[PDB]
Amino acid sequence: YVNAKQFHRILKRRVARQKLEEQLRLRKPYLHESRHNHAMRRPRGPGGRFLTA
Amino acid sequence: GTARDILTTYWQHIINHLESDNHDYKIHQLPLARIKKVMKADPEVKMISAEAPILFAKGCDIFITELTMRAWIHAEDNKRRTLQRSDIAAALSKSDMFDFLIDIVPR
Amino acid sequence: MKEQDRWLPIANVARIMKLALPENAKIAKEAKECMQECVSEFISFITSEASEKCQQEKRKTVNGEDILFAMTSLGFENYAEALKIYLSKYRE
DNA sequence: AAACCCGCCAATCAGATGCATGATG
DNA sequence: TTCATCATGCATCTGATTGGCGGGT
Ligand SMILES: O=S([O-])[O-]
Repeated sequence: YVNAKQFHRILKRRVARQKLEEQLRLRKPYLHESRHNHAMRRPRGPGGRFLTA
Repeated sequence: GTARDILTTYWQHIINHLESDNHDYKIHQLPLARIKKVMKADPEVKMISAEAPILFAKGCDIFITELTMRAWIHAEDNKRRTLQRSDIAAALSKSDMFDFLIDIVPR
Repeated sequence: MKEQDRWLPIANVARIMKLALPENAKIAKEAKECMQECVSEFISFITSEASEKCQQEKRKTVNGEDILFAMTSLGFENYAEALKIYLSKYRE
């Protein structure tokens, strides 16, 4: 059981994704160091909600 | 108006909204620049038409919505009101249209 | 080409999911991530099919009808035919 | 019981959008 | 030659990213 319409394109994508892992060789808790810091630094209510300056 | 009943009429409503409601071809739920970056991630892809990410913007909106509603049905059957990853995994296995996601969502 | 260029932003995906569910519903973070990965592959999967057809026909631009043709070829006929109506409106 | 974990909040700044230019067919 | 439409670079400014807590799961 494989979708005959998608079979060839699935294996084309599997090889393509394998190249891209090899190339991008190097998910994270956060994406950006600057925004992570912003959120940690920011003032919060007692509930842990962010608020205005 | 049960979960299975709104999924049954899903494409009827999609086509009604396409035929009636006046669209905004700039404003989307998904940003066009990121859709284009995903397309450009493929080395074989060279140039992309302005129309292509616009079609994907609406296509992906329909896709996320359809799969979310399919996954929600599995959540209701286990009497949970929190949508899990296993609910999406269960939804993919119910239609061979999702066979392309076999490597993305294993088992 | 950044490594996050492969995926759509999780907040935009999570908002569409939220609209598709009843008001009281909750969504797990893994479900948001899973959906982000699925919809991103949806784009890559279809675009790859359209891309290879453009190569064989010696065309550089992946255009609108190439995406619809690919969607039909790969068994997304509901998406192909619905977005064909949507396209004729945009062009109108 | 008792782990587990997702919605709530809004400011910064990564990046999305829109326009001018030159290339391309 | 002209037209339609692409990538690219740049200016403008906008909304995605972000985490501690509590109570629902
Ligand atoms: O069986 S799947 O790998 O096409």
